Amino acid sequence: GLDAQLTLVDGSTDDVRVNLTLTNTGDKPIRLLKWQLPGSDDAPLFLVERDGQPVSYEGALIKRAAPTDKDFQLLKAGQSLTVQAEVSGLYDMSAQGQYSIRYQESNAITLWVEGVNAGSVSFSGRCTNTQKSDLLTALDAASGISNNASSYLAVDGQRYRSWFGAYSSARWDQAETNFSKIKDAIDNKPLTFDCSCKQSYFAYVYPDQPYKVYLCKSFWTAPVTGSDSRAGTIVHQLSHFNVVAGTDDLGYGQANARNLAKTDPVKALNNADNHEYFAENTPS
Amino acid sequence: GLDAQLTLVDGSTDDVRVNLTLTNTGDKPIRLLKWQLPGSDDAPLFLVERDGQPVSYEGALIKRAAPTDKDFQLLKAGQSLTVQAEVSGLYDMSAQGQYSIRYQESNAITLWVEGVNAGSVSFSGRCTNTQKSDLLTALDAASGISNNASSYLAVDGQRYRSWFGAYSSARWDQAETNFSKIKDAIDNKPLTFDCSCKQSYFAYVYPDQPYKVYLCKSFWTAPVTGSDSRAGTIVHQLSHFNVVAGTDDLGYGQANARNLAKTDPVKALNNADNHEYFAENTPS
Ligand SMILES: [Cl-]
Ligand SMILES: [Cl-]
Ligand SMILES: [Zn+2]
Ligand SMILES: [Zn+2]
Repeated sequence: GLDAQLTLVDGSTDDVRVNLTLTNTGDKPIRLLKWQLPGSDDAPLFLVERDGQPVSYEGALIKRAAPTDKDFQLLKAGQSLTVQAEVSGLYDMSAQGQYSIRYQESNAITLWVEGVNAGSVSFSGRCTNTQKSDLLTALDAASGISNNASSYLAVDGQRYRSWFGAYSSARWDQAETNFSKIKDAIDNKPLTFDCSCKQSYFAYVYPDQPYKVYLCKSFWTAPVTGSDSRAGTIVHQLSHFNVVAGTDDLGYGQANARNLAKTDPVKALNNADNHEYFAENTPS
Repeated sequence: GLDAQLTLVDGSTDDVRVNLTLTNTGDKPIRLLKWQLPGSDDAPLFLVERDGQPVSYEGALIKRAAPTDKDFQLLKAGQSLTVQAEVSGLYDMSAQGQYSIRYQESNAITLWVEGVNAGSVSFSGRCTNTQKSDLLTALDAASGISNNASSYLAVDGQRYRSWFGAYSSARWDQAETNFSKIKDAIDNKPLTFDCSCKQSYFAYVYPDQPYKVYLCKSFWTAPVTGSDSRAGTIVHQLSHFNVVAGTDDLGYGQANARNLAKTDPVKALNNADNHEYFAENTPS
C-alpha cells in the first residue's frame, strides 16, 4: 500500500511548512502522479480546517492531458519519498485560530495560526502568512507617509521643490490631487498584493488593472520605511493606476528624480519615483 | 550620436513584428539601458497610432533601482545592434485600421491592421493580434458547443449517461444549471484571456478570479473544435469559477471521465473534463 506521513516543520516565521513522506509499503514498485505531490504547480492536495471548519483552497486549477509515463514518479518497494510544501500561500489561513492540515490520506497535523492581521486587502501569487503580515505592515506605513504627503500639500518649501521643481499653482494642485487619490486608494479601495514575481527589481503593475501590485525581490530586501522602502514602493506603484494618478516610469532613483525636477517639472509630476521620494521624505 | 532605424517584418500572420536597429554613429562607445531595448520585460518603448491617434500601451510598468554597470548594453563606435519585438501584444491594436509605430526616436513604419474582430472580451499576458483573433474564434465555437449542451439538457440519452452516469433528476438539474451558467458567462459576462503561460498543459484558472482564463501551450496545439479542443478548454475552464459551476479537476481525459461517470456520478458532476466532454460530444 502507500502510506502518507505528515510532519509540521518548526521555524521561527509565520510560514506553514510541512514535510510529507509517502512510502511504498508494498512489494512491487508503484507509480505516483507528479501532480499529486507538492510542487511549483498549484494543486489542492491538502484538507485545511480552522477550528473544525474547512477553509478555502486559493491556488489554480489546471487542465492537463491524461498522464503519460513522463507524468509519474516511481516509488520502489519499501521506498519513501519526502517533499516539503508551504501551505499558507495556498489556502486561506489568514484568520487567527487553531488549524489542522492533512494531505488528501495522511495523519492531520495541528497548529496555532497567529493571524496576518470601504478598503480591503487581498493576496495572490502564493503570499505566505509572513508575507501577508509584512505586506499589511508595509501598507500601514505607506498610509502614514501618504497621509503626511497630503497634509504637507494642504498647508499654507524645499520638500516640494526637491521632487517637483519650480512652484506653479497648477502643478502643486496636480500633485495634491495625485496624493489625494493615492491616500484614498490606501484608505478605501480594494488592494491586491501578489507575491509570485521572482525578478530582481522592486514591483510592477498594469495601470489598467487597479489595484493589484506585484512585489518582486527588491521589495522584500527593502526596509519597511526610509528610501526605496516597502512603504514607498506601494506609494510608487499605486500612483501608476489610471484611476489614481496615471504616472509613468520615466526615471529611477533619487538622483534621477531630483534631475527631472530641476530640468522638466512637468515630467517630474508625471514620474512615480518622484511621488515616492516626496512621500518618503528621507532624509527629512 | 545614436540612430534608430525601424523596419516592419513581413509575415503571413496577424502579428506585428518589427526590427529595431540602433547604431552608434559616434566615435566613442556608448552605453544603452537594457530596459530601453525590446525584451522579456514589458516597457513602453513605442508610439503607436491608429489613424493619427495614439493608442494605449497595455504592458506593465516596473519599479527598478537606479542602473548599475550590469544594466547597460555597450555599443562600440560605428556598431549596430538589431533586436526584434512583437508590438500587438503590448499596445491596443485590436481595432481595424491604419497604424504607425515609431520607437520613442526612429522613423515611423506604417501598416494596415485587420482587426481581431452585456458580454465583453479582454486580454492580458501579451496576446498578439493572431492569438486574440484565434481566441475570439475559439469563443464563438465554445458558444456553439455550450448552446448545444444546454439545448440537449432542456429536451424531453447516451450522451448524458457517458459523462454524468446513472440518471437522477437532481443530478440532471444540476448539470443543466451548470451549463446554463457557462452559457450565460460566454454570452453575457466580461471574460479575460491571458497568453503569458508557457507551461506544456492546456490552461488554468483561479476559481475566485472570474472570468480570467490563462492559456498555455496545449491550448495552442489543440484543434479549434473536437476532443480536447480550444472550444472545450474554454468550457472546461469557465466551469471552475465559483460564480459559474465551481467544478474541480478530479481527473483528466475522456477515459478517466467515463470511469468517474460509471463509478461515482456525483464526482463526475463535479469534474471539469466531464463537462467539457459532454459539450464537445466528439464522437457524436
Ligand atoms: Cl483549468
Ligand atoms: Cl511599478
Ligand atoms: Zn481545470
Ligand atoms: Zn513604476
